[PDB]
Amino acid sequence: AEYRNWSKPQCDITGFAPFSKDNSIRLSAGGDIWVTREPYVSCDPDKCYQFALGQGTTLNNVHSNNTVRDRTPYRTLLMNELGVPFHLGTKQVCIAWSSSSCHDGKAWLHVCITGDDKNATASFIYNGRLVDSVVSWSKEILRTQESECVCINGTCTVVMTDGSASGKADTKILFIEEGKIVHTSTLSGSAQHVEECSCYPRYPGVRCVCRDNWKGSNRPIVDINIKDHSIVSSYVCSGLVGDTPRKNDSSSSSHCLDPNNEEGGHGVKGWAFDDGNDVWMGRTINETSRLGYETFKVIEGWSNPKSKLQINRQVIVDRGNRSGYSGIFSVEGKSCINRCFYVELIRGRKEETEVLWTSNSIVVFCGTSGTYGTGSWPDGADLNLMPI
Amino acid sequence: AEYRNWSKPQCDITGFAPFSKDNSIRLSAGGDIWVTREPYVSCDPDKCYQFALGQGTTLNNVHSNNTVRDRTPYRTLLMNELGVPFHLGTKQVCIAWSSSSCHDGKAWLHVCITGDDKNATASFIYNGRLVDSVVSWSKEILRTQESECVCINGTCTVVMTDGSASGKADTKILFIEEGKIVHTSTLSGSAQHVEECSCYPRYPGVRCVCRDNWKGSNRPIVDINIKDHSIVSSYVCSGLVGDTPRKNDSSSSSHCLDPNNEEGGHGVKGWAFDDGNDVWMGRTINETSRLGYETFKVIEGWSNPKSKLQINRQVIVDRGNRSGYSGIFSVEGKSCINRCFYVELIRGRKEETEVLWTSNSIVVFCGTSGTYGTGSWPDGADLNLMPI
Amino acid sequence: AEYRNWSKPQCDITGFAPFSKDNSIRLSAGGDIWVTREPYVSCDPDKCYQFALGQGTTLNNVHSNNTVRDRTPYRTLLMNELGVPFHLGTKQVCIAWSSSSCHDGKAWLHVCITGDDKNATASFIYNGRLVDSVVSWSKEILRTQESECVCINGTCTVVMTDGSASGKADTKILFIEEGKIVHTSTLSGSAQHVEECSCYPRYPGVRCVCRDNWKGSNRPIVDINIKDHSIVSSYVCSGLVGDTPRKNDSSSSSHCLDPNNEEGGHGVKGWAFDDGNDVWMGRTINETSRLGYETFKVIEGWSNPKSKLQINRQVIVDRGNRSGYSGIFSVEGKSCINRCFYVELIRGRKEETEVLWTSNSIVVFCGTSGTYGTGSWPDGADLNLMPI
Amino acid sequence: AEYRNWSKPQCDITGFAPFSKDNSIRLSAGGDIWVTREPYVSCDPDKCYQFALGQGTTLNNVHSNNTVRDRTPYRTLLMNELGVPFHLGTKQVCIAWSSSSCHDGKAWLHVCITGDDKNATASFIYNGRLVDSVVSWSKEILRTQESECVCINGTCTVVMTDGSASGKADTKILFIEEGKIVHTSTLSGSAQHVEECSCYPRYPGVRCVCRDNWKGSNRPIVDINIKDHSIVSSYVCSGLVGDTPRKNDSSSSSHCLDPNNEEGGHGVKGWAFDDGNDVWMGRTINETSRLGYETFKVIEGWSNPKSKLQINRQVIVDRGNRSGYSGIFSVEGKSCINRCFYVELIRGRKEETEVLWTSNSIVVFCGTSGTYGTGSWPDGADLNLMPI
Ligand SMILES: *[C@@H]1O[C@H](CO)[C@@H](O[C@@H]2O[C@H](CO)[C@@H](O[C@@H]3O[C@H](CO[C@H]4O[C@H](CO)[C@@H](O)[C@H](O)[C@@H]4O)[C@@H](O)[C@H](O[C@H]4O[C@H](CO)[C@@H](O)[C@H](O)[C@@H]4O)[C@@H]3O)[C@H](O)[C@H]2NC(C)=O)[C@H](O)[C@H]1NC(C)=O
Ligand SMILES: *[C@@H]1O[C@H](CO)[C@@H](O[C@@H]2O[C@H](CO)[C@@H](O[C@@H]3O[C@H](CO[C@H]4O[C@H](CO)[C@@H](O)[C@H](O)[C@@H]4O)[C@@H](O)[C@H](O[C@H]4O[C@H](CO)[C@@H](O)[C@H](O)[C@@H]4O)[C@@H]3O)[C@H](O)[C@H]2NC(C)=O)[C@H](O)[C@H]1NC(C)=O
Ligand SMILES: *[C@@H]1O[C@H](CO)[C@@H](O[C@@H]2O[C@H](CO)[C@@H](O[C@@H]3O[C@H](CO[C@H]4O[C@H](CO)[C@@H](O)[C@H](O)[C@@H]4O)[C@@H](O)[C@H](O[C@H]4O[C@H](CO)[C@@H](O)[C@H](O)[C@@H]4O)[C@@H]3O)[C@H](O)[C@H]2NC(C)=O)[C@H](O)[C@H]1NC(C)=O
Ligand SMILES: *[C@@H]1O[C@H](CO)[C@@H](O[C@@H]2O[C@H](CO)[C@@H](O[C@@H]3O[C@H](CO[C@H]4O[C@H](CO)[C@@H](O)[C@H](O)[C@@H]4O)[C@@H](O)[C@H](O[C@H]4O[C@H](CO)[C@@H](O)[C@H](O)[C@@H]4O)[C@@H]3O)[C@H](O)[C@H]2NC(C)=O)[C@H](O)[C@H]1NC(C)=O
Ligand SMILES: *[C@@H]1O[C@H](CO)[C@@H](O[C@@H]2O[C@H](CO)[C@@H](O)[C@H](O)[C@H]2NC(C)=O)[C@H](O)[C@H]1NC(C)=O
Ligand SMILES: *[C@@H]1O[C@H](CO)[C@@H](O[C@@H]2O[C@H](CO)[C@@H](O)[C@H](O)[C@H]2NC(C)=O)[C@H](O)[C@H]1NC(C)=O
Ligand SMILES: *[C@@H]1O[C@H](CO)[C@@H](O[C@@H]2O[C@H](CO)[C@@H](O)[C@H](O)[C@H]2NC(C)=O)[C@H](O)[C@H]1NC(C)=O
Ligand SMILES: *[C@@H]1O[C@H](CO)[C@@H](O[C@@H]2O[C@H](CO)[C@@H](O)[C@H](O)[C@H]2NC(C)=O)[C@H](O)[C@H]1NC(C)=O
Ligand SMILES: CCC(CC)O[C@@H]1C=C(C(=O)O)C[C@H](N)[C@H]1NC(C)=O
Ligand SMILES: CCC(CC)O[C@@H]1C=C(C(=O)O)C[C@H](N)[C@H]1NC(C)=O
Ligand SMILES: CCC(CC)O[C@@H]1C=C(C(=O)O)C[C@H](N)[C@H]1NC(C)=O
Ligand SMILES: CCC(CC)O[C@@H]1C=C(C(=O)O)C[C@H](N)[C@H]1NC(C)=O
Ligand SMILES: *[C@@H]1O[C@H](CO)[C@@H](O)[C@H](O)[C@H]1NC(C)=O
Ligand SMILES: *[C@@H]1O[C@H](CO)[C@@H](O)[C@H](O)[C@H]1NC(C)=O
Ligand SMILES: *[C@@H]1O[C@H](CO)[C@@H](O)[C@H](O)[C@H]1NC(C)=O
Ligand SMILES: *[C@@H]1O[C@H](CO)[C@@H](O)[C@H](O)[C@H]1NC(C)=O
Ligand SMILES: [Ca+2]
Ligand SMILES: [Ca+2]
Ligand SMILES: [Ca+2]
Ligand SMILES: [Ca+2]
Repeated sequence: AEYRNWSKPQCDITGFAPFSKDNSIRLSAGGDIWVTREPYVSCDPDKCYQFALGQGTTLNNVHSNNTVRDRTPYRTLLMNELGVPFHLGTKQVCIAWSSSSCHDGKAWLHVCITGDDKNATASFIYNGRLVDSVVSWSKEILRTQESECVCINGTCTVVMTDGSASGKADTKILFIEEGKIVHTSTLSGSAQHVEECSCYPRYPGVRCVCRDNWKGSNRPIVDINIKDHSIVSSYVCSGLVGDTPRKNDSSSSSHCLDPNNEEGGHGVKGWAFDDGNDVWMGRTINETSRLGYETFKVIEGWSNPKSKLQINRQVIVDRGNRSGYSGIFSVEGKSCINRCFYVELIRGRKEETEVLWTSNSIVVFCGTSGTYGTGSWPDGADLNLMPI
Repeated sequence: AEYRNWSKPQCDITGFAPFSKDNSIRLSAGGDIWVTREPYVSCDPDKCYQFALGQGTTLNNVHSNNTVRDRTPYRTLLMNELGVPFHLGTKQVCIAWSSSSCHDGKAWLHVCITGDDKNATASFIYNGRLVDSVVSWSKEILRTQESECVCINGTCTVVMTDGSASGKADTKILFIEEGKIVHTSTLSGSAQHVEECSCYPRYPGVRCVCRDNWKGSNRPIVDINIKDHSIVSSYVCSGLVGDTPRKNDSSSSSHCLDPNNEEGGHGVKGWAFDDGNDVWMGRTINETSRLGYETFKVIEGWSNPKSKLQINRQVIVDRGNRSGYSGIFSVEGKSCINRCFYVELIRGRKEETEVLWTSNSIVVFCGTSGTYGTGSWPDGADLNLMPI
Repeated sequence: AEYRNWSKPQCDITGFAPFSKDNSIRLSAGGDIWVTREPYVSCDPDKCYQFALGQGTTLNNVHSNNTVRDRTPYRTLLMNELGVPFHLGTKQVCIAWSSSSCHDGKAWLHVCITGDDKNATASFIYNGRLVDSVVSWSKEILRTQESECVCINGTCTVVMTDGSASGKADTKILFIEEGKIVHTSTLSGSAQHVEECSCYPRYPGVRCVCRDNWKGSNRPIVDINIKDHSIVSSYVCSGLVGDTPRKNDSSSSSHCLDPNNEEGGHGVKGWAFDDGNDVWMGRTINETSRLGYETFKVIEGWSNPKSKLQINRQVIVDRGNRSGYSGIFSVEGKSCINRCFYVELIRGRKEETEVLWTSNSIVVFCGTSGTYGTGSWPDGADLNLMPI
Repeated sequence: AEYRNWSKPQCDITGFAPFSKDNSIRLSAGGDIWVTREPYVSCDPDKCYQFALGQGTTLNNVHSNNTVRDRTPYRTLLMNELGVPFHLGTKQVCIAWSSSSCHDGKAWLHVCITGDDKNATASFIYNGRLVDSVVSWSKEILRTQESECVCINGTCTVVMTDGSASGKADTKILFIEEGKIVHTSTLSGSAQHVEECSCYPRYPGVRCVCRDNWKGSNRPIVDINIKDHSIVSSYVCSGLVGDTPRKNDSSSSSHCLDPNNEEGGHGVKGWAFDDGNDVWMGRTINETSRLGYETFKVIEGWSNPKSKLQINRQVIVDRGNRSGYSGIFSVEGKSCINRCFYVELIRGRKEETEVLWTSNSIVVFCGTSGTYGTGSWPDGADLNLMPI
């Protein structure tokens, strides 16, 4: 086994093909299935895995009441092969109410954060063992990606944040070799508020598209230089913006360097990637809530903040159906690196009041250089009929 | 690992021996078992796997109501080792309401079709990754085999159909190397309506026996030339015909080149294979519904459309018990290639009204050059007693 | 991987140590566990597996009513690693209401019999594929060991029986190389009625200790010569006899060559093995029913039919607790071949009327050259409290 | 594969980071989960496993009533990968109401004790086979560690005890090569009562920190010389003592050689390890019951029995939440050997009367040379709402 370098060009992408779907909530009406949220996908050189943060309970279980909360001592990172729903033989790979995972070509890293809000601990687990950990630095909800980290030549990078969700926070980028933190660069450049980064290998570096929870409905970009540890940051130029809430398409605007100051408060985790000067990007369909999910290409969307020329739109989840977090993951082909993305389909509280729980299922699409048609792939559980 | 070529002669077959049975519906009265249909078997060089299309629900689950429908966004391709029933730790290998799978000797291909009726997408998954996809070409329920595809020398072939179920449709044969569509030949020859092909390696080519849903109760044959991509087609000569509905044995007739025009409308998926000039073939026992299942040899049945000389009959499922789809799969021995076949045992709606669901179990027999006796191996669930 | 030869001496045995126990019925009061009977153990070169014949249902399942019957089309051979109870992810390795399994050092053989009483089929499955089969020869319940077969140098042997359970039957010994029946020797020597053999490698041959269902409460011995295919047969000399029913210890007698004619009708599957001129043997404690289970050494018990000198008695299951079938299996050590034995703990009908079902759990002991103490290891389920 | 020697220095430890947590009791309110106690962790060269002693029942199961008892014939040693909760596909690796496990680098040893109180049997299982066993020597509850054993150069050592829990007992240390007892040294040195040792490799030997159930609330130390089989023993000097019950911090005292005679009766399993002349140690927070759990360093705590200088305290389970047994396990890094520890979170009878059962979940922390913060990680099940 050799370390992954991802030193191959990015695949031609004409859009996305369906890849995976676990029907987790549907199964949980007649089965023992974990309550989760903040799911994500990452893949060893052979095959893909689905991760999520458990609420240390199954759905049809008294302990699923009030699983709307974000941080309890009972949350663990779940890990299965992709398409195996989180049943009772699912391995909890660490304790975590915030996490990130990646495989360097030899072994799995996990970055798992748990403990007190005001004094959390991040654990660094590599190859079945604990190799390091760091305390919260700013004593305000140390947190990380909720999607895959990225390793080049055996140096893995991950973005973490400590501080305010609605003010200046303290974001850092760690470099990790075999579970050992070998460096920490602090955030730099024009990105003002950075969270839940969706990162992908862009040889020789790593690129991330994050969530601005403060004053931006455009999404921050973070550029990580793996060799000299330098950081740069900015925003996705595209005039059609990827966060939620946001303004409508006719009213929205963006800026390559600053938050747009348009319904900037709050956000949702999401993703984008460059294709020459164009941007591929997913986003919720409904501008203010986590309803529906779409992907498209914005032509000149990576370089031109006035550009609002979308082509190749796809509905992933129709506008009347709930979506949630989404994020990138990268899969190596024979000749190129593909881009795929998962979407968290959230069900339950607070938005749906028919039940007491909050859970999710997932749907997963992958870059394609072939052709594709249309559809919608929602959660499809009936919360009127579920465990009363 | 080397690519499979199947460059070995076909085994002497004197009939079929019992191989596998999952009792899926019986287990589902006291267990968490998936609702499925369109099951099938395919085997890597070591061992066999059972696939089926899930309805994204378990049987004892509110979501099993109305699982009679064919295409929902919740259907996925299920995959276990043969004889492991589809429990909750079953891997969904892709999203699909129509599929085909095969192993080329190195890795698994899956061909998974999902999305809108009038604009479906076929995804091509090889070795744990998405390598290609194609849109529906005729915008009318792009669909495929519901049984194993076939790979020779690392070129896999699969038959797909788009268009009318009861008129001229647009059938194509794809050639796939490592998940990449490297060619598409369109259907040619005398076969007029072609669906749900049951294909097997017949070195140096591939042979398929399909379902004529339009004007034929005799079954179409499709001959696929793997090297030059040429296609030829015709029908199973045998005067005892393999589709259902059909006429009775005294009234039936057939034709080597054309549909017989005898209760041709509709059909059921099924299979046949040549043995010199004789044909081995399975079929439902009841001429008009999916009740019972039998296999026999028709002597001269491959070359002579007037020949109705059966020998070596076996009852697989007795005439008072429900059957369903059936299909071939091919297993490599030390010196020869064996032919085996699975039978879908369908239970529930519309035919059985005691429950609200529609599911299936499977039974699997294999070619034998030894001897065998008799029996019947039905589903054996009591739908009067099941999840009310 | 090389074929097993078992060309090592038998381990010193001073008695038996506890090895495994699955608590199958206890677990099945709060879990999805298979209904089984006729369980057994066999081991690949690395590790041990537990097999049993399923009733194609779980215990807490409507279909468990009337599982007292021996042959239904829903019975399959179950296979797990030893100590994993038969849950829903258990693999059914073939269809079978009678079976035998062994590993030759390279791959697993299974011998699986199913179908009509008066015309059953035995399937021979090797290395994940069907290689052969034979019909019933005497058209009266073709049946086999219900415990492991034995392979030396890649020739596996198995004992099968067709005919009367209470008269002369037709017993044969098959020789199988890679799933292919390469010879059939018919039973010969003084053994008059032979069933459910418990066989073990006794280099250069195989030795078996069977059940006389007709006129003998002493147990038949069958000696299988693997190279020239010759058979010899006789009975376990020991004056303390191993079948059930039997006479009491003060009244019993035996004979090295003939059935003893003492409560000979019926029997239970069981086992014995030679140790110089002494015999190690297990048996039910209660002389007339399947209650309790004991093991001991009878000094001179292998050569002297008048000898009733037991030493080293161990209670495995105390006399007030149900037992059932038992059988040998052989495990290779660094320098010697060990002998271990499993015991079927039967619960339910007809004997226990509190429930409608018939099932079993297992307990497994192994030869030891160290020391040991005492105890009892029954089923331990409360049938008064179980699934009403 | 080579034998483990652990010939690497012990890792710098500044405290402990969170590693694993199974939420076993929480899951068991809506799932089929085993009733356990006496859990523990041990790891093969690749990855970690969680063991526990089952009560041969699941929690939501009639047979969970009265699982407060310590020794029944239904208890087995459970084994999963760490973080997989004990579901129904969990392997029982042997019969046992007392056990110890370790991997020598090639294969697993298990030491499993079961049978009559006054005549128990220890079975020695190596590499999937029974290699040895010993009887109880003093006929009074032969028992062992309830945590991992230790192997150096293919010689594994384990500490066992037979005799009184509240008087002089007969403790021995066995040496085991490939499952074969190759020597037995009897306990020697100043340790007066020794139980449930927590052992770790301290090249070239093994060191253990045990429980004095008789007259000591300080913990015994046992030093095992692997090459010449010599034993020495004494007590943990530290003035803050690790057993429970114990006196408060202001009143407690200790002694390097003798039991302290302070609430010495009874105890709880626990652990400690040297760091120069300082001791790392865990213990319950509440001085008299198994409530809370803390770890700290006592400076000079290994050499100075008057020293009560703790630094680096961590709360693992807060003082209002139940704890239980805890023990060490050792994990090999690139350059050093790490120390990790698990904590049994006991729920149910006798202490909690809301239910009839007694079970546990686990939480697992590992040595870290990085930094960490704070929290509490209790069981988190609501016994008011659980299976009534
Ligand atoms: C079968 O499935 C395929 C693949 O999904 C569909 O083909 C896609 O259809 C979508 C939807 O219309 C196309 O996406 C749209 O592209 C528009 C581009 O406008 C034109 O300009 C280019 C010039 O380069 C021309 O080639 C082309 O003819 C276009 O006319 C955008 O304007 C669209 O955005 C606008 O519409 C959407 C709603 O549709 C709004 O929400 C937006 O905010 C905005 O106003 C959109 O991006 C897509 O490009 C097609 N892709 C491909 C690969 O062909 C088929 O439509 C479908 N067939 C059927 C029968 O359903
Ligand atoms: C134990 O199990 C074995 C194996 O299953 C059975 O043997 C088979 O029995 C079947 C059923 O009869 C045989 O199949 C039939 O073959 C007939 C051939 O007719 C004769 O011609 C040949 C000349 O080559 C002679 O060798 C032979 O003696 C025959 O007499 C066909 O005519 C049959 O089809 C007709 O009957 C069936 C109903 O049975 C109708 O549904 C058809 O539509 C049609 O009218 C049929 O194909 C089979 O060949 C036997 N196989 C083998 C390998 O021996 C035993 O019968 C069974 N024993 C018991 C006691 O149950
Ligand atoms: C701890 O556990 C150990 C191991 O299980 C026990 O030791 C065994 O005890 C049994 C039970 O008594 C012994 O088995 C018996 O052997 C008798 C032999 O008689 C004597 O002859 C030899 C001469 O070679 C002397 O060495 C020896 O002292 C004997 O006195 C048989 O006669 C017994 O059979 C009879 O008794 C049983 C009931 O016990 C009846 O059911 C029979 O039908 C028959 O009448 C029996 O076989 C065994 O050999 C011991 N084994 C070993 C290895 O030591 C301990 O007893 C136990 N300790 C406690 C306190 O429980
Ligand atoms: C974020 O999380 C970190 C890591 O958990 C916390 O830092 C630890 O805090 C604990 C709790 O106070 C410290 O442990 C304590 O150490 C004391 C040592 O006293 C002084 O002496 C040294 C000299 O070497 C000085 O460096 C240091 O400044 C100390 O002032 C002990 O006296 C303590 O024991 C006593 O207190 C506890 C209750 O706290 C009692 O139960 C005891 O019985 C006893 O009376 C204790 O051991 C620990 O060392 C810190 N560790 C590290 C690595 O920094 C932060 O507190 C936390 N931050 C927040 C905001 O929560
Ligand atoms: C589910 O959890 C909610 C939230 O705790 C419960 O409602 C609370 O329960 C407390 C204590 O019984 C009440 O006094 C409060 O009125 C509730 N608090 C809040 C903030 O709403 C509720 O009881 C639970 N429901 C079930 C069915 O278990
Ligand atoms: C199972 O599904 C059927 C089909 O949808 C349900 O029957 C329909 O329900 C609607 C809305 O309640 C009714 O208005 C219609 O009369 C029914 N439609 C058709 C086409 O039959 C039925 O309610 C479901 N049954 C259960 C027990 O859930
Ligand atoms: C369990 O199975 C038994 C055996 O079939 C059932 O009893 C029979 O049922 C038939 C048809 O209802 C009756 O007419 C007979 O009197 C019974 N036959 C025999 C031979 O006993 C019984 O109904 C089943 N019990 C349950 C609870 O399902
Ligand atoms: C749980 O087990 C307890 C302990 O055995 C049961 O209580 C005993 O049951 C016996 C026999 O019925 C009574 O005579 C005694 O009074 C009880 N003995 C003791 C020592 O308490 C109890 O019945 C069981 N409870 C349930 C719900 O099964
Ligand atoms: C702590 C701020 C952060 C917002 C950027 O909270 C996230 C918001 C969430 C959200 O917007 O859905 C849910 C996430 N589970 C949560 N993470 C944690 C650890 O609380
Ligand atoms: C779309 C036409 C085709 C008939 C040839 O339908 C098949 C018929 C079926 C049938 O005859 O049972 C059920 C199959 N699930 C269905 N496939 C789909 C995708 O609908
Ligand atoms: C068919 C005769 C044979 C007795 C030797 O029956 C066995 C007796 C049994 C018994 O004595 O328990 C149960 C076995 N399941 C049964 N096997 C079959 C196939 O019926
Ligand atoms: C037999 C004495 C020993 C105390 C040192 O008992 C242990 C005490 C226990 C305890 O203090 O919790 C529970 C353990 N399961 C038990 N082990 C056995 C085998 O009984
Ligand atoms: C978006 O979401 C909210 C959720 O309740 C809904 O009320 C609103 O109508 C939706 N808006 C649009 C424009 O679809
Ligand atoms: C065939 O199937 C139908 C199903 O209801 C049944 O009514 C009919 O009697 C059967 N016909 C024959 C000839 O067996
Ligand atoms: C043996 O078994 C039967 C089973 O009911 C019982 O009645 C009888 O008392 C037992 N006999 C002896 C001698 O233990
Ligand atoms: C310790 O435990 C007992 C358990 O009931 C409790 O009553 C007591 O208050 C606790 N003591 C302290 C000092 O916390
Ligand atoms: Ca925002
Ligand atoms: Ca037709
Ligand atoms: Ca008999
Ligand atoms: Ca004590």
